[PDB]
Amino acid sequence: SILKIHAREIFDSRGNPTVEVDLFTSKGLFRAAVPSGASTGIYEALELRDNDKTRYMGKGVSKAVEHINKTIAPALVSKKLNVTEQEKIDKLMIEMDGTENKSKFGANAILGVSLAVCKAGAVEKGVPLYRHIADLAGNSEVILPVPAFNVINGGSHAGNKLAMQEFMILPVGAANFREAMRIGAEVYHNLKNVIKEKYGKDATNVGDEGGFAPNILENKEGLELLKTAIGKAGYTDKVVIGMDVAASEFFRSGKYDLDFKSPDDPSRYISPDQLADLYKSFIKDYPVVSIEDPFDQDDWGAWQKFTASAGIQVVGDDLTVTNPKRIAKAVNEKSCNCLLLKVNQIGSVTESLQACKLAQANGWGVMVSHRSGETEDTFIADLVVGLCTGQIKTGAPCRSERLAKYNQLLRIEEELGSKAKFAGRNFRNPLA
Amino acid sequence: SILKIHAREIFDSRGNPTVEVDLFTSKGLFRAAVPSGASTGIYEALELRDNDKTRYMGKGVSKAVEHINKTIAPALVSKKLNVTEQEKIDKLMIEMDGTENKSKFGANAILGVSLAVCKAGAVEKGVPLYRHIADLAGNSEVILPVPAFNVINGGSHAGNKLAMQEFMILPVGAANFREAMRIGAEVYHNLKNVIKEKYGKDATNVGDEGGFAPNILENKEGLELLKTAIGKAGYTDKVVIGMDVAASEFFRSGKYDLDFKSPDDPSRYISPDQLADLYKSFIKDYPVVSIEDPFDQDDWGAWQKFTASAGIQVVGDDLTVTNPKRIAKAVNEKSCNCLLLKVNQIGSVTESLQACKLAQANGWGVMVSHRSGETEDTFIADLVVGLCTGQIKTGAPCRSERLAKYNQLLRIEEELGSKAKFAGRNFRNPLA
Ligand SMILES: [Mg+2]
Ligand SMILES: [Mg+2]
Ligand SMILES: [Mg+2]
Ligand SMILES: [Mg+2]
Repeated sequence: SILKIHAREIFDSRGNPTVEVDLFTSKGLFRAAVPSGASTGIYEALELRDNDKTRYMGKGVSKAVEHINKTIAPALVSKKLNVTEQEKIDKLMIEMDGTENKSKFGANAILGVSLAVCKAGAVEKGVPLYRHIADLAGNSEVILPVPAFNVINGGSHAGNKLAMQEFMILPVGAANFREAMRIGAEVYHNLKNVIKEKYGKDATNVGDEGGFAPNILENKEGLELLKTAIGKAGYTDKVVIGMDVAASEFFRSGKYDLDFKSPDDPSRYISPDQLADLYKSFIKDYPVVSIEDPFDQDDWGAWQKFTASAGIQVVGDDLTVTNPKRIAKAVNEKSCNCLLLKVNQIGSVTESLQACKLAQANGWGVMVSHRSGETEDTFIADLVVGLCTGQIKTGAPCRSERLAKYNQLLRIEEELGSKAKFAGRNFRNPLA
Repeated sequence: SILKIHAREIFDSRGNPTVEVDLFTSKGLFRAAVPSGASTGIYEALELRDNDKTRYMGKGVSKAVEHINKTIAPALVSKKLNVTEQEKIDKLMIEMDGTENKSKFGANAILGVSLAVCKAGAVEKGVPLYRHIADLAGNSEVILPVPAFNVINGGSHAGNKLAMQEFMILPVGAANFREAMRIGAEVYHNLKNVIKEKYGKDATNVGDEGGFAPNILENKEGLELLKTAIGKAGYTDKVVIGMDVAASEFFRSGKYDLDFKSPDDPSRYISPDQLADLYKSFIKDYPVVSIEDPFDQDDWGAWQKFTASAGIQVVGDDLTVTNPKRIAKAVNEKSCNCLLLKVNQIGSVTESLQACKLAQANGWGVMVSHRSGETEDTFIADLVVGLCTGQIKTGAPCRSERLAKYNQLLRIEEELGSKAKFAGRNFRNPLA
């Protein structure tokens, strides 16, 4: 039923080239774009870049776009495969590439087509995208997730000293998704005043994901700022905190550098035990219920040890790279208890759904996520609703590559009407 | 032909509520959202806010949304008007409001419907949106504009002392629009390095429009940084500079405060002649070919005098507020020679086309513009192409509420194919 496929190079939220794909069926035009991370784990599927230093400093994706236009498209159009057959189409592309990490076509090439196919399939079935995703995942129910707003940005997403990547607020106590958005927005604007009053205007600019970028070095101060803003907005009893440390970014041959954005000096590196002690104090002093990538993507011993004594949600991101094989190892070792789901870390809609079901079958929570490099595409909004994970992180309530997702979730809630369910306090596992 | 209209509150790029409208015809659903400025001139049509300080700091727009749902929608649905009749529909709404500045419904309520009607009209005719706009404007030819990227932010859009609002680069020398995008992005990325090297990473976070927000005070330094980035990127031959002073933001009882973000002190204020000479020095030392709002919105004397002696494009923004009545006075006094076109400053597509035509008929250039508070809506991309103005400013190539428009422009150029035209160095008057 695929009449035509055409790919093109567009710009992501950081001004870098990325892949966009147009797919046509008798039902019309279906478009999707591909996100790109900044703190990408070594095990992520290959994001194929041109590496032509004269063009976009080597970041062009004309090669990936060409693999689609010259190879994937003609093949998919010939096979006359129906758009509702996501798995068959994804497997075909995976077989055509033939590599473990999608290094021939590029995961960005295959995902772009994979996403466009998924949207087309939904329309073909005459049902909303989230309902289509739900059918593909075998879910009867659908639910609105608690949003996790990254309101203070650090690490590789901002020009400050702050080593840890993301400081998030989750309105688990909200009555529904629209109130969750209200809480998120009001806390964010109050936080702007709190930071301005304490650090000045120069501290109120934003990072890649829309969070403020005060030039502080202390991660604890970031948490204190959140606590103050939450209090000022009056939602202390409805908001908990989440963090993405992105520890692989400051891993230094066994130790960790919490001041990695300053000229290198080994005298300040700390051990994973010392790093864990810091997390323990955070959990003690603030309502931190979730920590993502607390250690390096392959520092397996530290992960197991911390999760065993933590009491909270521990999210694997670079550890698991939305990859069934890495996830399975993590489940067996009890490395963590939550999967960060990033479709472009594995490269296809089908594999992403398999990663999600694998995590869930093992009792893990799943948090759907954007990449620091986003586009106006809103696929993940329907994805998290259809997969019923109950949690999604897709930015601070600032910069439209983030609001496009939150806005779409508002539209999904409205469409669901009075029967719309919201994860709320059951965000870790809206099932049970 | 309008079957249903339903409005809702969504979020803009700053995380503030704004209006979104869904409009249905037998051809389907058409959706549009409304932008919101920060440095808004006093003569702009009313952007209606709820002013309930307990909700979104007083910035909700539920009243505007209600004006559409309980008043405008049923009126339009009853009249059974054809969506291609833009002028009749806009006029009906203007008449229903009955006020000079659309303060009964709010310009945001009227514009939301106006835009959605326009999008439905194009599909009704089975023609691309820019073509429909071309038709409504009475244009046969269509052309890609030169993009003006606000790559360094100041004034009310950034956290720094920098008083002047926007520092833009225009790749007038590009071969086509896509190369214009490539040049814009490459210079932007080179600039991040130039700033980082001189002021450190903390100076590379971004303001509301995606431009870097360095901690500097001197506007000349802003220009100097752009020049360095342009040279470093190797495009000194293809890039010129534009500025948006937004002088109305620092107008102080007759004089001007170039440090208005620091604690007040009249002793630092300068006179309009001093400000005019400062611009002239800028025009002398840098490739500045365009300056927007060099003086206060009602400092008519200074405008006329400067426009007559500067030798460059002088853009009226808060001076004209996309208002034919203000524009008429400006043409008669030769207050400026270019119109900044902001649909939300007047409130309807029709008045916007009228304002554009009035300016163009008088030899004025016209630069289509976004607002500092944007959404994922891409209407102005088709608008500038359909109006053949030859120039558009819709942000730095950072933050998707900006790239959504640029990406759409890339899709239009692609769709136009071999017969695509680009204003290039003739941006001020693309159709000779
Ligand atoms: Mg990461
Ligand atoms: Mg991460
Ligand atoms: Mg302004
Ligand atoms: Mg302006």
